[PDB]
Amino acid sequence: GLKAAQKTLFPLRSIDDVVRLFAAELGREEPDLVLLSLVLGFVEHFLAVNRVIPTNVPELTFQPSPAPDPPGGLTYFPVADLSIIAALYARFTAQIRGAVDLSLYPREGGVSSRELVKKVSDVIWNSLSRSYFKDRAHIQSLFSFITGTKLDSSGVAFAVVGACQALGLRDVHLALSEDHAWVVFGPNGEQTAEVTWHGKGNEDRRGQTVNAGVAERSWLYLKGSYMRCDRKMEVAFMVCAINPSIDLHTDSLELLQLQQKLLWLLYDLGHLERYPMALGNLADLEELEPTPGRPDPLTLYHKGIASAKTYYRDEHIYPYMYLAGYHCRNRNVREALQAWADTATVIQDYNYCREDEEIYKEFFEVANDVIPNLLKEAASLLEASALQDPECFAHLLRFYDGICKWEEGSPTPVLHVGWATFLVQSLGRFEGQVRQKVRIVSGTVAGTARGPVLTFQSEKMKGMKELLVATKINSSAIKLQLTA
Amino acid sequence: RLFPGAPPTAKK
Repeated sequence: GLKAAQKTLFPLRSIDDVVRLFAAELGREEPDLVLLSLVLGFVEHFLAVNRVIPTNVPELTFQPSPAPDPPGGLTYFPVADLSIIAALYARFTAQIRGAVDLSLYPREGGVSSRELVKKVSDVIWNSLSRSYFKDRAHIQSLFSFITGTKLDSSGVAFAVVGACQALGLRDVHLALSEDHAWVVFGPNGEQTAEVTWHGKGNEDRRGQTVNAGVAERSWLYLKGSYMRCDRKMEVAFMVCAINPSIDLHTDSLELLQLQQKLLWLLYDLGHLERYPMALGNLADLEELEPTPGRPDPLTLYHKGIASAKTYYRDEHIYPYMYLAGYHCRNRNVREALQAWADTATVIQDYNYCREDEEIYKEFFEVANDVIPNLLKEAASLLEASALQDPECFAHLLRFYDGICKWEEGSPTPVLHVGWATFLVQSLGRFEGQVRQKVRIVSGTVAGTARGPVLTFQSEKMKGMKELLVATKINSSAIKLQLTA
Repeated sequence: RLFPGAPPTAKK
């Protein structure tokens, strides 16, 4: 069951009570992923999923507390009894140990066999409802798995890792790219296995190694530069997986505070160190309700970016989109365009393919909708500035440069006539005066001995560096140049 | 966007 050192922290009657359980558990050698998820799923349940308080359950109670700001009010918190949580912990533990016989598998000196890993995978896989939409909120925790039998894509891989911990396996860890999750194991942890589906269509890639996706240079596996989690990072994941969202437009104030505090907790113990996405997540949270005494969002986005550069060969994309998004919100045109340019710079070394849909859509919305709506806006301030800055126009070409370089060597075409119309319209938003102060040099002298400058890496963009910097924009020719 | 820690879509 639960060790007595865990039990004494119960019951939790507030957010602060929960943070304590998390600090306590993070100081152990083997943080209890199962215990922690169950608490998170339990508290998310009554704060996001069923905010209506039950009236005929003598077991479940709620804790009254002083309202946050002027509005209201008494905020009620779902008190997590020990008996409730212990029963859930117990049922999960039973399920697994029941279904698998560690006798049929000899652990070779702290080494879990691959047949063992597939087995634990199946146990989870075969345990989940056939009947549900996998694309909704509040089905990430083990609370969800044990209660309703529903788990979203990434949640399955977390479930498989928590289940291995329940069996005392300690070499099976969570592998984590930016839009997919799987498992790493073996001695020194260079064995991998798919354990969940990905995307809209459920193509089960499970049982397979990951080598194929690393090889195809797809953004899903990050050229082999994905995160290999330790127990402490798996706790950070959980905290990120917290979903404060009640409605499409409404969010739970306590679930936001909880995720915020838990992220700070992690930050301080140096656990966000290697987790760019957690850093940006935390940054976004700070922008909404800054806690006094702490660093700026902008600081944090850069830590995230720093982390990506140090630990993952600057091969990640979200840390920039986090930043870009920030500026795009505070209407900082130049910093937006720069950060988007940096994003494309990272993507240029990838190939595009079917399963990279999540990121394709992001470049598409940025290129076709978010940049145009943002230029058009500034087209109206100087009419009563950035539309008069060659750095921004250069930031923009660097953007379409990275995207053209993406398309290169890729199975499916990235560009089509739909991208062209808005490239044409975005350029046109700049004065010939301005477009011309930018010089597209090839590189004068390679190496070193003892307006602004821009150099293209893609054939398309350099093939037409003349039409871009012209005075009439040849709409028709620029369009023919983006296809091949 | 459901992947934990993923950033908000830049659009609307």
